[PDB]
Amino acid sequence: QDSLSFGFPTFPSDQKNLIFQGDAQIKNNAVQLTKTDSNGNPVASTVGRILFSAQVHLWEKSSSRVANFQSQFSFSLKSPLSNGADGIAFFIAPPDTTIPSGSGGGLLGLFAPNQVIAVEFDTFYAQDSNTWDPNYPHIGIDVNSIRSVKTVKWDRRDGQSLNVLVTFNPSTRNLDVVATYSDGTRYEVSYEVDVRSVLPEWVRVGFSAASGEQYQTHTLESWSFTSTLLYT
Amino acid sequence: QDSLSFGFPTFPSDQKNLIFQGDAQIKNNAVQLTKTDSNGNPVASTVGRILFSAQVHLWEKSSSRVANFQSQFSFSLKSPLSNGADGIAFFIAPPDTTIPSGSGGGLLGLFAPNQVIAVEFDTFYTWDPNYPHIGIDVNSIRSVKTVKWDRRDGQSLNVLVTFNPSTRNLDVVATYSDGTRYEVSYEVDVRSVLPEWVRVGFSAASGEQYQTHTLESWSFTSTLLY
Repeated sequence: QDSLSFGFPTFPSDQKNLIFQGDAQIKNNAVQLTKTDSNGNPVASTVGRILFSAQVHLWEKSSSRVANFQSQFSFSLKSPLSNGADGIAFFIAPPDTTIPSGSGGGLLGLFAPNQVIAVEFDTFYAQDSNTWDPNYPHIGIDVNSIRSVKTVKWDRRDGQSLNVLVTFNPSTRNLDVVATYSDGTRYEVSYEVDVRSVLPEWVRVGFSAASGEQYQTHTLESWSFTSTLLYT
Repeated sequence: QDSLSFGFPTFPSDQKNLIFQGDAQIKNNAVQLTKTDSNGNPVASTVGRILFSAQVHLWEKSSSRVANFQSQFSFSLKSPLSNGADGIAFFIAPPDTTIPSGSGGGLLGLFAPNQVIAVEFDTFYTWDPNYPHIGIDVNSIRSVKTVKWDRRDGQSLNVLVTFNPSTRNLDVVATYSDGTRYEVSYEVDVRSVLPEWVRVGFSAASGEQYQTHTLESWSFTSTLLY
């Protein structure tokens, strides 16, 4: 299909179109990307991801078309600890994508110790950070093997839902990210990216999260997506 | 998802989200449900179907909701014979649905010699056997309602099938390019015949009499409503 749209206001336990990888599973009408115990509390050393089952036609060389797409979602991070980790990311990758071996902790279940475009919301500490202040969480745009090619300072709020809208306009090639907390606190980050230079024509979209020794829940509460091929 | 929509203006050969069953395959940027030879001519004794890969949440008991959905598509039938057969149908069925054994010919690859709702366009000989007809099927009851239809070799028929959960009315409107129109509607509580989650698609077949069943385009939308 040239166009595909879907919306999950919530995530009831009886899902059919989500591909669960790692520890990801549905609990309390939401997707718990990382493992939680019987009390709903996060546990260490866990990685999980979800992908929508239907493949998305991101671009088509034969018709010189590229898709205009938008992904809207909300998540919340909760941790009994003071420094929850490591983060959650929205990503776009080849259809057969699976959790790389050893991609735990700061690797978010997306990178090995590749073809991908992702937007990560990190809360982990990386002393050697080269594109963001390591002393504070950050939102970063990833392109292929370059993580956080563009970033913006962000604030972690335990138990608070962050509403995010990620949009891509093939005419300008701008990948825009706008995230807001319920009080209106806003974070913005944008970057120019020709999707044809980093991803195959057909891809799958979804989310990934992980926790190493430091942990927190990565609860995906809602998600809507739309894509349409446009000449170009 | 509560809502799901997809659109196929055409069907290029690089399909990823279609479940092909039987002889169904892509040719000339369209889905040839029934088998064609090297010259593109239809052949006898063939059955084929396609289903979209993503499942549709048609209704949900817990929230007392039923989906409002629409299915728009265009197809054309061509045959060297003057009595092309047997027909093409749009259908809704359980996700694991497969071609029933012995469902060729007039069975359209949908019925065995039962959870399903279909709209069939029959051209072979509850209706006037003298001419083709469009029929609505509910479970094991075929043609619970029908309307006389005219087959036109090589001409595209544009169809819109809609379901309104408030009235439980399943509406069908088909038109040829000259404006000729056919319509048929029937009340059906989808909860009484189908499971909560289903797959949607098309099916077609030809027995000794044959014709192409070319699905040219298809768009679909569904949203659960209170």
